[PDB]
Order: sequence, then C-alpha cells, then structure tokens
Amino acid sequence: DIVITQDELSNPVTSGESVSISCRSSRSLLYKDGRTYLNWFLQRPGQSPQLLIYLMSTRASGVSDRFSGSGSGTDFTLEISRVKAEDVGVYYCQQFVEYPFTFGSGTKLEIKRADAAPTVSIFPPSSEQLTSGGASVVCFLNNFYPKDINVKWKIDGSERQNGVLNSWTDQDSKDSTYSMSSTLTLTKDEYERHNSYTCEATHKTSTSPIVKSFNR
Amino acid sequence: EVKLSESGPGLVKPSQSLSLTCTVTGYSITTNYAWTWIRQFPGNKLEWMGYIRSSVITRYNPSLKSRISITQDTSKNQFFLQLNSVTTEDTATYYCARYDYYGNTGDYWGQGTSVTVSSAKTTPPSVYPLAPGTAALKSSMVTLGCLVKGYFPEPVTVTWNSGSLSSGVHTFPAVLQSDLYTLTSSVTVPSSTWPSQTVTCNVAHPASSTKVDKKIVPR
Repeated sequence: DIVITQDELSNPVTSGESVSISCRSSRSLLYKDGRTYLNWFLQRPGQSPQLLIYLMSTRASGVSDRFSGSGSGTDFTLEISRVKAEDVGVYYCQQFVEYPFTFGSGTKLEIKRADAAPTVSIFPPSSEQLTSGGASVVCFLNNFYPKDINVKWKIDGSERQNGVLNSWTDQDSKDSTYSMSSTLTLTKDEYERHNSYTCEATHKTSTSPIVKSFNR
Repeated sequence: EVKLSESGPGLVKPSQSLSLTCTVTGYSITTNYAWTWIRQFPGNKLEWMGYIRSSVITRYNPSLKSRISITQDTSKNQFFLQLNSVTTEDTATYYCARYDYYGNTGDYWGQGTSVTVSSAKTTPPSVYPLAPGTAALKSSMVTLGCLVKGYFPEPVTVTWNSGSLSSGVHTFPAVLQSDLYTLTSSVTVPSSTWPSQTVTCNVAHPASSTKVDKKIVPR
C-alpha cells in the first residue's frame, strides 16, 4: 500500500516564527475529480488527533487561519504561521485516496524558548510504604528548558545506578518547558542501611549540578 | 454537537476477542459517513482499522486478516469493533471517528480508549504521599507529590484537591516493570497555603474500580 514519509524538524521554533512541515507519498494522491486526498492532523500532548487540513489545502472548520496546506500530488506542505506555544505536538499526514488510508509516522514540533533551570525536589519514602517493606525515594526536576538533562543518585556519597527509573513529560503547551521524575527503589532493609540520599541534576544552565539531599 | 465516545474493557487476555463500543451523540449513525476505527500503538504509529457505512457495509485493513468485524445498532446510535484472537501486538489506544467522502473528520474523533492485551492480573495502585523532608525557603513555593505504585493495567487518573488544584501540576508517564506500572504526580503551591490548607491527591484506577485519596501531611 501507499508509503507516506514525513520529514523531521531538526530545530525548535521560536514563538512568532513560521515553520513548514513536509510529507511525501510514493503514489500520487490526485484523484479523477481533480482533488488531492491528503489530510493533516495535530495531536497535542495527551489528546486525540485533531484534523487541520483535508483535500490537501482545505482548512477544517474552527481551525486557525495560521495553518495552511499546499503541494502537488506527491509532496505536501503544512505551513504553520506565527507559531504559538499551544501549537506544540505531533503533526501527521494521512492519505485518503485508497484503503488502508495510511498515516505518516508524524513530525514533532518543538518550541524554542529561553533556557530555564530545573526546580529540583527530593522526597524520602513515606511511612506507609516503609510498613509494606519498600522504600522509594523520588526526585522531581520541574519546568526546565532545553530538554537535555542528566540526573545522578548518590547514597552516602556513592553514585547509585541500580533501581532507578526515570520518566519525562512532553513539552508543556503553555510555558514550553519539560519536567522529569526519577525514582530510586530499594527494600526497607536496604534503605535503612544508609543515611544520606542525594539527587543531582546537571543541565546546560549551570556548570555545577543542582543537588538536593536528605538524611534518613 | 457531533461527539463520539469509546467504551469497553481496558484489559483483554491473549487469544480472546476485544470488543469496543462507539456511542455517537448529536448525529444519527444513519447520516451518510464512514464510521471508522483507528488505533495508535505504543510509540505512536497510527493504523486505520476499518469502517462501516450505510448500516451494513464494511471495509477493513488487510493487516487485520480475518480477525475484525465492525457492526452497528441503529436503535442505540452505536457502532462496534470486534477484534478476535488478540495478542500483545494489539495493545493500543483505540479511537472511533466519522470520516466523510473527502476525508474530513470534523472534530469528530473520540477521546480514545486504552486496551492492553496481557495475561497479567488487574492490580490496584498503592498511593503514597510525597511530603518535603524538612523545611526550606518559604514565602515562596512548595512542591508536594504522590507516588502511584504497582498497578495494572494503564491508565490511572490523578487529580489534586478533586480537580480544584490544576495549575502547577505535573503527572508523569508511568514506567512498567514486572507487569506493574508506577507513576508520580507533583503539585507546586504557595508555601502560605500548605500545610495551612490541605492538599490531597485523588487517584482513580477504573480497571480495578478503585479510587484512593491521600492527604499530604507534613513530616
């Protein structure tokens, strides 16, 4: 069936700039009625896909006039004019000229904003978790930009890698930052063998890591 | 207002049939459209599954072989997906949508429903409060949280103060290990408001019919 390819955006876009996103079909999507059967969708973080453009260049009802589609029968462009923070998400094309109405794999738009250092907080295990024999130590690294960040755990001054799980949010639709959580899980018995628990965040906004600790 | 909404089990065992319902409001499934099922896999690839039109005429993606049936019940304004003999590869978020001849869906996609295909057991989360170690720089802000540990399947929903606290919240994607998920949620409030005023996270896990409230109390 028809192969749809999308280009990645290599660079983040500052609010107010415009950006073009492209997709390509292995087969022409121009139909015998003279219409070209290509749709564009935006999937904002955590939401269902929203149709922006159908028939290659027709805007869906309610869609901002900042979104416009153009192209030939095989190469298509979505232009986003004067990008706003809320435009962040993944843009998909879909061919609608023959079954199985294939989608491209998406193009993620990232918004460029001013560098922001993470707000770091660390939390000891709760009494409740300790009663069940477990001990998770949690560190939040909130509202930073750009997305690249490193978290290191130290117990009694020794770097600890085992038992660490990390999770990252998508870019925020309002302030264009990212956040991350890191959780170190140990048994209660192992937790109680040590005193000092530390999470260290290294980010481009500083030469020295932001360090947060507590003592059991 | 044309709306569509999916419902059905969030967990199905391998080899059994997955069934989902799409309930259409503000529009008759007798108006002339391709009432469509689409799914989005982990990692976000989208796949068109098929449609029903004119009550009884269907078409399906060949990728699904002979495993898919779409039907409808005009009396209930509902159409249905049945996908037989599922495997873990069928784990996805399932959407229903209304397509017209020209590919226009309007705003008419459902919110989506997660279905996990797994032999693992439904398990409700343990919810633990995350309260600051000692004190720090007040007259500014304080970050609290809750740790939602050891549930299956996805999803959970987290709110703070029953949804009254919506600003300054970060709920992180879950991480899976040993057939159990864990996620955390942080909330940041002015330090003048806590501990003076209470902060509670509310955690719902529909798949196990459990909802837990955890008040965050100072250590």
